[PDB]
Amino acid sequence: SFVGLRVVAKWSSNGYFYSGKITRDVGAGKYKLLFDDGYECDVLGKDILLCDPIPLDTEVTALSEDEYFSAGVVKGHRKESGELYYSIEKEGQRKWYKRMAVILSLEQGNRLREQYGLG
Amino acid sequence: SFVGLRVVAKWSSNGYFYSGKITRDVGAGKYKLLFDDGYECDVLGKDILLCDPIPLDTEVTALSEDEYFSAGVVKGHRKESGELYYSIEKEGQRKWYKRMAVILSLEQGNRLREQYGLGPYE
Ligand SMILES: CCCC(=O)c1ccc(N2CCN(CC)CC2)c(F)c1
Ligand SMILES: CCCC(=O)c1ccc(N2CCN(CC)CC2)c(F)c1
Repeated sequence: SFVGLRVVAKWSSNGYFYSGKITRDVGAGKYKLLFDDGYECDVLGKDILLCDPIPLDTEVTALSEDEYFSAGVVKGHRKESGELYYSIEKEGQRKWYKRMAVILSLEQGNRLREQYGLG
Repeated sequence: SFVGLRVVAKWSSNGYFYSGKITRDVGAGKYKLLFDDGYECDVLGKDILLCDPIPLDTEVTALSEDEYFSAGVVKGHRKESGELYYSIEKEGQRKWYKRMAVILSLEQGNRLREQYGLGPYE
């Protein structure tokens, strides 16, 4: 099944896609998610990307203390104490971001559906 | 030490206060905060509430697929497998929320500063 797999899944409240894992196959195209931000809810399979890690050169939306969710490009990956960080380039400068600080806008997630969508 | 203590701290980027733990004294009256949502950053001690659990009868803000950042009042606490859940009352009805799903609006957190503030300058 898809239970236990890492995904980037749309939260329909605002349309962005967020990293997490599928915890249950509910049936009829519905899955239960545990997002990395701790949120738990059901998400439809058509809005789940089976994409992990987010690939190098993907356009993403990333949070830091100086940037409230602005666009950047993935230029690296690092695991430290089992946790994934992304190196994201914005206006020619790079910083490391925790997995939960890297999301996809609706347009950015849509770009990945054909290749990575469940479905 | 404050390292390891559970707190509820204002995040200046959007004004709400969120649950987490102090992980480091970074000096300058600031502490590193690992929020329960997984985010890490430095926060002024003056903006940290030493408040755990969030007390009964506190007005809070809850998030679920049925409650969109809605105001409610803490009417219960439950610990199961070491995890804390809150029972929040709104319009006479109560639902259980996990810890990350209960936050404080700017006003809701501001209310608690005098009583629960870390108080780095006392
Ligand atoms: C109005 C309160 C502050 C605010 O703007 C806000 C808080 C939490 C949010 N969530 C991220 C997605 N996650 C689910 C993956 C749930 C929590 C969010 F989208 C916005
Ligand atoms: C751009 C869409 C909005 C959104 O996805 C979002 C995600 C995480 C947020 N934060 C909540 C507080 N947390 C602890 C301080 C940091 C993360 C938030 F306020 C909003």
